[PDB]
This record gives sequence, C-alpha cells and structure tokens, in this order.
Amino acid sequence: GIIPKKRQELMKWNGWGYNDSKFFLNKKGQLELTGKRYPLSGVALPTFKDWIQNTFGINLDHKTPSIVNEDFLHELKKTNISYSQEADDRVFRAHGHCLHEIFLLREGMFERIPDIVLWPTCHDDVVKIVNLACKYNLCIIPIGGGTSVSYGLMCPADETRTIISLDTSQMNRILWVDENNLTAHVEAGITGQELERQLKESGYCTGHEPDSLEFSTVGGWISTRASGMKKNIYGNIEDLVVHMKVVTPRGVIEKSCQGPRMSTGPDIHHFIMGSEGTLGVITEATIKIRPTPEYQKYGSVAFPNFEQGVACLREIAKQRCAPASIRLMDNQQFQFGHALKPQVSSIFTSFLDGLKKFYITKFKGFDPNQLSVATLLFEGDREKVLQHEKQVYDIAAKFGGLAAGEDNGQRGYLLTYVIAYMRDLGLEYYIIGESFETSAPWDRVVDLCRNVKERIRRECKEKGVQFPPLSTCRVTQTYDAGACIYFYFAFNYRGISDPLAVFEQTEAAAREEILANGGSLSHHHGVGKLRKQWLKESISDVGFGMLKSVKDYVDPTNIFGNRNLL
Amino acid sequence: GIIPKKRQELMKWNGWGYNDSKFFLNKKGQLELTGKRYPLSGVALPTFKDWIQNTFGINLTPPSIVNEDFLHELKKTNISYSQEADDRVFRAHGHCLHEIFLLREGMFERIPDIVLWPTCHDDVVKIVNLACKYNLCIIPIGGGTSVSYGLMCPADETRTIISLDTSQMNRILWVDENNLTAHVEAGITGQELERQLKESGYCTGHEPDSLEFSTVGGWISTRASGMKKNIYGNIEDLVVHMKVVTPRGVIEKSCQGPRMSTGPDIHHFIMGSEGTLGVITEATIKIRPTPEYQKYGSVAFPNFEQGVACLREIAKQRCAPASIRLMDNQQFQFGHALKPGFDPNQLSVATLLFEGDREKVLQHEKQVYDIAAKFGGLAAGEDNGQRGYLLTYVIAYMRDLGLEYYIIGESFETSAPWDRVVDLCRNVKERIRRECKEKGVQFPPLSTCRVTQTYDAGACIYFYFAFNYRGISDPLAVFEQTEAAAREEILANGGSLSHHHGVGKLRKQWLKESISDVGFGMLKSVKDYVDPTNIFGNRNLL
Ligand SMILES: Cc1cc2nc3c(=O)[nH]c(=O)nc-3n(C[C@H](O)[C@H](O)[C@H](O)COP(=O)(O)OP(=O)(O)OC[C@H]3O[C@@H](n4cnc5c(N)ncnc54)[C@H](O)[C@@H]3O)c2cc1C
Ligand SMILES: Cc1cc2nc3c(=O)[nH]c(=O)nc-3n(C[C@H](O)[C@H](O)[C@H](O)COP(=O)(O)OP(=O)(O)OC[C@H]3O[C@@H](n4cnc5c(N)ncnc54)[C@H](O)[C@@H]3O)c2cc1C
Ligand SMILES: C[C@@H](CC(=O)NCc1ccc2[nH]c(=O)[nH]c2c1)c1ccccc1F
Ligand SMILES: C[C@@H](CC(=O)NCc1ccc2[nH]c(=O)[nH]c2c1)c1ccccc1F
Repeated sequence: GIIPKKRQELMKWNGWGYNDSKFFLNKKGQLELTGKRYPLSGVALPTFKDWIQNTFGINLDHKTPSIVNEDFLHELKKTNISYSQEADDRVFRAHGHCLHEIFLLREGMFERIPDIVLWPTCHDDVVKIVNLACKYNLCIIPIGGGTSVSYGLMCPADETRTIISLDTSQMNRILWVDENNLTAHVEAGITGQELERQLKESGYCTGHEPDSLEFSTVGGWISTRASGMKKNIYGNIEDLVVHMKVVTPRGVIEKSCQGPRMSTGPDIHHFIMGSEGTLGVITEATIKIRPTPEYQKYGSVAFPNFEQGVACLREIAKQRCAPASIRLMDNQQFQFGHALKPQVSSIFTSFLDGLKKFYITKFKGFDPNQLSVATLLFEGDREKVLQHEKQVYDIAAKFGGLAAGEDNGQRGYLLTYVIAYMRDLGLEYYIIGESFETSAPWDRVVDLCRNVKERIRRECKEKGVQFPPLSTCRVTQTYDAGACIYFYFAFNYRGISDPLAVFEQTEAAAREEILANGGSLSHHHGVGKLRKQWLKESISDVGFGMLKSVKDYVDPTNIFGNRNLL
Repeated sequence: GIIPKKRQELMKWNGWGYNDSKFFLNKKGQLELTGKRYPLSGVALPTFKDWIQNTFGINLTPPSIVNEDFLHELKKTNISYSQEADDRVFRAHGHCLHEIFLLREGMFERIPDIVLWPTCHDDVVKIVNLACKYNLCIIPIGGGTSVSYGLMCPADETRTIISLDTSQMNRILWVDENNLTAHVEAGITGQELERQLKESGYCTGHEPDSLEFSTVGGWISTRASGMKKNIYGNIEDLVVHMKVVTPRGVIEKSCQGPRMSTGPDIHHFIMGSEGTLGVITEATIKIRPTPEYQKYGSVAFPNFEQGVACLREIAKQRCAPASIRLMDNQQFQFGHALKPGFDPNQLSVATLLFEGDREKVLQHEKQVYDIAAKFGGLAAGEDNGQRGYLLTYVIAYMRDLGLEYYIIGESFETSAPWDRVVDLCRNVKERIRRECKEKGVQFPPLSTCRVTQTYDAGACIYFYFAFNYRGISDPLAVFEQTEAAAREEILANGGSLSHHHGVGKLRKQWLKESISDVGFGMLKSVKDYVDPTNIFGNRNLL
C-alpha cells in the first residue's frame, strides 16, 4: 500500500492505476480486465464490446533537461533527503488525470516538468526543503497521489525557477491512534488504502472513501476538499480533520489544543483546507476514526424515471435518514451496468431486447429506457442497519420505487474502482472523455441535469462530432440543501480536425451551463488551473482578494508556485 | 419581538433581560420572578432562599464627539440615529461582570458617540462609505449579549465611534421550502426568527441561552453554539450563505450549492470575526420542520466520573439526543432547591431532552437509559429533566439578584478531549477555591461545572464561580484575577480558550499561542486587506 519511489515499477506511466490491471480482448473476443486486484479482475464481460460498439459506432479491432544549482544540490546531500533528476521520475510527477495531460503523456511532451524530485520522510525534512527553497529561490509543487483532475499539478510553462516536485509518498506513518478520543494522527503522505488497512488492524476506520483512495493521500484530501462515498456517516474531509500541521515559507501553522469545537476567531484550518498546494505543505493531520462497522448491506431500488428518483432522494434527505451511501443513476448508466453482466447474448437479439425481456416480469409497467436505479450501502451494527434499510425501502416505495436486488447494489459499488481504467480502453479505440461534477440546490437538480446533457449534445453536433455523445449523470451525494451531480461525457473523435480542442470547448460549455442552472463551480474536484476563470465570480472580488492576502502573507515570494486558484 | 430603538423602554438599563422580569420576595417570603414572560414567572420557589443562605453565608457621562459634515450627510440618508447618552450607554457594553458594575455604579472610559439603526443591507453600505469618507470607527451591535468584551469601546480610540445597531434590520426575506433554507436580515433575534418560522411549520433549532436578544449576525460573528446542536448543528453547520459589508466591498458567494470545493472556504474567514472586518447584513440558514414531540428525562449516577463515562459512551455510539447535560453534585443540589443507596455529596445528574417523532423518541429514550444503566445510572424522572430546561432562561436574572446581596460571579467555558474532562473539572474547581482563600474570601466560593455539549472528540464544560465579597478590599479585582487563573488552569489541563463565548478582548492575550504565530498573522493579513484603515475598530481578537 506504500507508493514506492520509482512509481512506474508498479503504476502505469501513461494512464490510470496499476500496471497489472488493463482491459484486453480475451481468447474468446470478450473484454476482460487483467490481473487479480479487483473482484471484476479476470472476469469476462461478454456484452461489454457490443455496448461500446452500439454506443460509439466503432468496431473494436482497429486500434491507435534538468536545470539545478550546485550549492543547493550540495546542501541537499547533507540532508540525506532522497532525490532524483531522472526524466522519468520527473515526467511521472508532471501531471494528474485530466484528459489533455494523459495525451501529452502519450503521443507528445509537457512544456514544463519538475526539475528535481525530493522524497521527504518527515515534517522536519519538509522544513529543511522549504528553508532551502527560500535560500535558493526555488519553486515547490507538492504531490501526493498524483490524482488531481484540475491541472493542480501542471508546472506553469513560464516558471523559470527550479521546480522541486515535493513528493510526500514516503511520509506515511500513523504516528498515534488515540482510542479514548477516537482520533488518529498521521503523516500526510499516507494513502487512503494504506490508512484504512493499518487502522483496521486496531479495530478502526476513517470511512473516508474517495474513488482515488488507492493513491490519494491525506494531504491531498485536505488540499482539495475531498469528498468520500460514505460522507453521510463519516463526514467529508472538513468534518473529519480535527488538527493539522502545515509548513509555510513564513513558519509552521499548528493549533495548540485538540478541543473538539472552538470559538477562537476565524477557523484557520479552513484557510488551509482547499488551498491546493499554494500555501505550503501539510505534513501531519489528526483525523476522526470510528470502530470498524460490524455489518454492511447492499441494496438497489428502481424508479419509473430519474425525476421520481430525485424526489425520493430529496425525501430521504428531508427525513435525514440517508444510508452510508446512496446514488441515483440515470437510464444510460442503468443500461451500462446491464452491459457488464455475465449472461451471453444471442448475436441475433439486440442489446435492448434482452434488456426488455430481462426486466419484463421483474419491473412491471416500468419503461426500460426511462427507469432509474438507486444503489445503496448501509453499515454499522447489524440490527441498526436492517432497521434503517426497511425505513429507506419504505420511503422509496412511496415514489414508485421497487426493490431491485442486493446484487445490483454490490455490483455498482465494486465497479467504482474499475471505471477509471476505461479511459485507457477508450483511448485505444478513438474514444475520449472525462467525468465532471457540481453541487446544486434540490430545486435545480432535474433541470440542471437535463440542460447540461442537452448542452453537451448541441455543442458536439455543432463542432462536427458524428455521433451523439455519451452524456450521462448520477446523483452521488445528498445534503440538506441539495445534491452532488456527477456527469460522464464521452465521444468518438473520428472525423475531427482537433479532438482535444473540441473536448476542451465542450467541457467549458458544460461548466457554463452548470453555473447558469444554479450549480457550483465544483463540489469536490477543486479549481486547480482548470476553473480559475470562474473563481472571482463564484467567491466575489473581495473574497478572491482575501484569498490573495493570505497567500501573499504566508508565501510572499510565491514559492508554492503551482498557480492554482489565483 | 422586534427590539425597540429605545431599548430601555423594554429591557433593563442596568442588567440582563426585560424590565418586567426580576426576582423578588413574594408575600410568603419566597423568591419568585415578576411578570408572565417565562414559565417560572409567578412561580414561588420556596427552597431557593435557604439555598442562597447555606451557600453564601448571607441572611437576605462624556459628550458625543461628532463631525458636522458627517452629520450633515447622515441627514440626507434618512437613517435613524441618536447622540443621546442613554442610547450610547446601553450599547457600550455586553454582559461580563466588570461591565455590569461600570453600568450601575459609575462609568465606562469610552462609549459610542452616535448610534445608527440601519434597516437593510443598502443602509449599511452607506454607513460604511460614510465611515471611509469621514474616517469613523464602527462597532456593530446586535443583541448586546457579548460575554467577551467584544462590544467595549477601546479607551484610547479618538475617532467618532458609531454603534451600528442591527436591530431594525430584522426580517425574514424568503423561506425556500424546496431547499429548507431561510434567508434573513442579520439583526433578527433568535426568539423572533423561531416565532415567525413556526407559523410556517419550521424551526432552525438553534437555541443559545441568549436567544431572546442575540441575533443571526452576532451568532455568526461569535461562532455561537446552541442547546440542541446535536440535531441541528452549531452556527457553522447551519449557515449556508451570507452577505457581508466590508470597507473594501461586499462579500457574497454567487450560488447556494450545498457543498463546494472552490478553495479555502470564505465563510470561515468571517465566521468568528467578532465585528472586526465588516457587517454581516444577511444570511441563509437551514430550517427543519418543527419536531412533533418532545420529552425530558434525567439520570442519577453514583459519581461525576461515571456520568462522564456514560456520556462518552453515548457520544461513541453517536446516539446523543437533542440535549444532554451532566451536572456535578452542587448543581444537582441547586436544582433540588429550585423546585416549585447512592452517596448524597457525590451523586451526579444528567438531564435529557429528546425531540422528533413520538415513537422514534421512545426508542431512543430506551436506548439511552439502557446505555446509562451500564455506568450505574438510574432513571430519575421527567419532571427533573423539565425543571432544568425551564431554568435555562432564568439563570441570567440571578446576577442582579446576587448583586443585591454582595454575591458576584460569572460563568465560563471550555472544550476539551474526552480523556481530560474529569481532571480538568476537578483541577479547575480546586484552583478557584485555592485562589479565593489566598485572596481573603471569607467563605469557600461556589464552584460548579456541568458538561453541556458532547462531540466525537470531546466535550464542552461549563463552569459557575460565585462568592460573597462582604469584607474584601477590591472584590472586582479578585474576581478578575480568579477568572484569569481558572483560564490558566483550563489551558494547562488540555482545555480550549473558548468553546462558544469567543475571544473579544478578554482572551486576546492567549490567542497567539492557541492558533500559532503564522495563524495569527493570517488573520491580520485578512483584516489589513479588508479593513486597511481599521474602520471596524473594536480591537477584538488581534
Ligand atoms: C479516478 C479518480 C477518482 C477520484 N475520486 C475522487 C473522489 O471520490 N472524491 C474526491 O474528492 N476526489 C476524487 N478525485 C480527485 C483527487 O483524487 C482528489 O482531489 C484528491 O483529494 C487528491 O489527492 P492526491 O493525494 O492525489 O493529491 P495530488 O493530486 O497529489 O495533489 C492535489 C493538490 O494538492 C497539492 N498537495 C498534495 N499534497 C499536498 C500536501 N501534503 N500539502 C500541500 N499541498 C498538497 C498539490 O500540489 C495539488 O495542488 C479522483 C481522481 C481520480 C483520478
Ligand atoms: C445570558 C446569556 C446566555 C448566553 N448563551 C449563549 C449560548 O447558549 N451560546 C453561545 O454561543 N453564546 C451565548 N452567549 C454569548 C452571546 O449571546 C453570543 O456570543 C451571541 O452570539 C452574541 O450575539 P449578539 O447578537 O448578542 O451579539 P453582540 O453581543 O451584539 O455582538 C457580539 C460581537 O459581534 C459583533 N457583531 C454583532 N452583530 C454583528 C454583525 N451583524 N456583523 C458583524 N459583527 C457583528 C459585535 O461587534 C461584537 O463583537 C450568552 C450570553 C448571555 C449574556
Ligand atoms: C471515468 C472517466 C474518465 C475520468 O474522468 N477519470 C477521472 C475520474 C474517475 C473517477 C472519478 N470519481 C470522481 O469523483 N472523480 C473522478 C475522476 C471516463 C473514462 C472513459 C470515457 C469517458 C469518461 F468520462
Ligand atoms: C449566571 C451567571 C452570570 C453570567 O455568567 N451571565 C452570562 C451568561 C449566562 C448564561 C450563559 N450560557 C452560556 O452558554 N453562556 C452564558 C453566559 C452568574 C450569576 C450570579 C452569580 C454567579 C454566576 F456565575
């Protein structure tokens, strides 16, 4: 679970995830995932090829130096801090996981990359590096897991200083577990996977489960205001983090006491949370923990349509009895999920006809090209969980909801960690895309989803895309005041002059549409360098200027020079 | 429900609360509260005189300095204002003991020069532009309930001080039943906000003990906590949007998404800012349907320690009801005295308030008493539960009672991790006794605590300290000293500087240790950007 220093040894140098895990055609011409990492790994998906071909109209056969100061260098040796000027170590840490970046990793090259990589192993190391960076006028860009989807890691082209990629992966210990107060103090480089694993050996968990938890780190979560799948029980990162230590050019930031709630002026933890590497390195953090849940239970519910589903989720929110996780997928995602089942279709009956017949006895009177499905996960004490399950199934019944089986439920949940591997699959077959998200008030969700989807159609048609894009959404989180809506956008770029440009423009147009329908700039992805142009409008000129005042104070010479946010 | 401009029409000029409400000796020589405003108004308290006796051993104006070019321009706005002494003196203080003395017995070194009463966001915008133009100081005031010297005019401040009174800026602007939010002007009081919302079937459930007078804007500025925070949250959970007038301009996010990732959260730059940055003029607050049913409860424990463990367990299982409070023996005996085997001197008591749907309430109630039985806890009745919660809003009236019989005191609070709670309570208590004997207090002071909020990582501990000062040379200086010492003992035993009261000017000397030098400095950089000429010059925090 520890990220090794030469990452490409275990991880794909040119896309998401582990080397051992990729989609391939098996000996029977069926898509399948290699390796044994996931429960879907090594499982034939016989209907997946057909769903891809139907959805995108492709056949699926035809395919696609280090400038550094010597005095600094000499001083860095005294430290014993491990470092590297190797091109592959630098290029690996020159990007996150936005589409354009993955393309420059593949057929091309980055304009700017880190000049050198350092691997601090403790808070004190980080202090020395930041001291050295003051002394030699270095730029620093921290990296944890490298999972940013906001251009949060890209080196600005015109940065002339020596860029240090300050890799926190080796700074990864649980320093203490306080069982009395239910907190764990950890180093910021620990990955979510490794954090839960170790805590579990003591009987504990954080329950903070973002989809990137295999590689995303405690310090990255804090930096980007990360959200996890089980936020309803455990909180998002701002509810979970109770203390932190941050190294800035101006000094260390750390509160004295760990009183559970304070009134001592504006809460400085929130100046840092969401700071996106522009202020310093978060080195250690104290995070709330919980007894590992005794029992988990999956479920799923089908509704006549998306609108009915949304209203049910709204009512669940209203009664404040959301489960650990509830997600409502639109019809396309329901069909996609059907397209991963193991039943082998006759080549003479369409996708849609097997679907209709499959759900004819099961979902009566439901239109199969209109229906939507909520997946559900419950956890806690068995007796509590089962009580709560009945409560939730009884509310959903009032919106036309029909219980669709724990199997759909469990399936949706496992699939979450494998979806990110589909980009690479898509890329080999001229299919590009990206996920994006917003949060919106309850009263805007249905119109927002509908208009955002239709904006994507219109803009793809107008730019020359030959087939109507995949354009699907789901509701991933509920709150009192609204919801997180999460979208996928994908298309075949065959015929297109400049496919990245077209993706670019269409993703911007979507964001315009989102905001115009009362949605937020971001729910959890952050701003990075992707959404800077809307920031001022979203937080106000004065709010923007207050962010700048904190930045100019703690980092006056702009050492933490990723240029995210401002 | 609206506070009148001449507040002394309705509220005591020299102390807490309403003119119609004061404790007195009734026709049978029993203490009782005047008026009909509270459920204990007009209810005789036969045993409270005995308690006071056993416990304390007693038997029972400067001119308005203001520029005329400013004043000439104020008249064009039609914003209501006063330079009258009694309007300025009412707004020169909140509710710390030394303030209550200068108010009664003498005078404040400095008071506001003019009181303005804006009615809306645009009025406030004009006030702030006028203050930029004529170089004035603004100290916002809402309910005047600060117990941190957050309202005190600094003595050496020689600019005209405007008391910017928000009480006429007090309507609900809209209630969004789809999103369950309520967008309000920031001067609305808690009582008036809950009254209006209840006509629609809704509540915020935010219930500070000061709710009759304290305001949405005050709450946000002080990071206020309320009695049913377990269900509804504290103010930082409740607020979804705000509009703020600073000298640099208006702070306002441009969308009501429930949760964002758009950098460091700017609401938290203003929440807790204590009137040092601008005026909070409007706020959106989460609302909920009014709960259907409420029930009180109480549990007796063999000692305080068992009590604390039980509440730790209840927190651990995340099954706290609306309110749960644990009282030490001395507060348990105080309650017993105020009605209309197990060791007597050690036995402690938790009061409970459950609310929501009737059948859910009863299941919850069973779960809680079950958890409690494991720590020796015995159900001790609902009447008990109720009396404690009724008392909540009368205790503030006991100050002015006490001051008639040479008894002075104050309450104070901290938050602390679970495993510091028991020792912090014992040590803080003992530290007060020690300080009181060393300073010449005839009788051992009243020194009680209770645990008032529980959380994942710990609890809120609320203390009362009171003593008879008959015979003491400088009894305010002794109290001041003994308060300061109990805060040192709090900080030394793992406690925070403040759970909810805040910092103002009373706890300023400890802030830098608490938040670190770089933290402090971050706050100063925000202040200097937003308010470069320090128009918001109350000098709280920094
Ligand atoms: C497949 C996939 C799934 C995802 N799922 C989710 C999800 O469910 N929820 C969610 O919120 N996000 C998700 N993300 C986005 C991303 O994982 C988060 O933003 C995450 O919090 C970043 O973690 P990281 O450790 O990879 O940070 P990195 O990507 O390494 O860095 C992100 C930012 O923080 C800075 N930074 C990193 N570490 C530190 C530190 N210690 N101190 C200061 N600054 C630092 C960097 O400079 C950069 O600006 C996902 C991304 C991918 C690619
Ligand atoms: C009897 C009693 C009981 C109390 N109970 C509680 C309790 O249960 N929980 C709790 O948290 N606190 C409590 N307090 C403390 C106090 O009531 C709170 O801090 C409250 O939030 C202050 O509200 P207010 O409207 O009275 O503010 P004020 O006392 O008017 O002002 C407090 C500070 O806020 C500033 N301010 C006021 N309004 C604005 C505005 N619109 N914009 C900018 N700044 C502004 C002022 O300058 C001052 O610095 C209590 C106080 C008393 C006397
Ligand atoms: C899964 C997405 C590509 C993508 O957006 N990857 C990054 C990613 C994956 C899963 C996530 N879950 C998130 O909350 N943010 C995420 C970000 C995708 C893959 C192939 C085609 C289209 C497409 F949108
Ligand atoms: C009740 C207090 C006086 C006091 O502290 N009033 C202010 C106050 C009242 C109730 C509160 N509830 C709070 O949470 N903070 C509070 C602050 C008191 C009165 C007489 C003698 C002693 C004494 F401590």
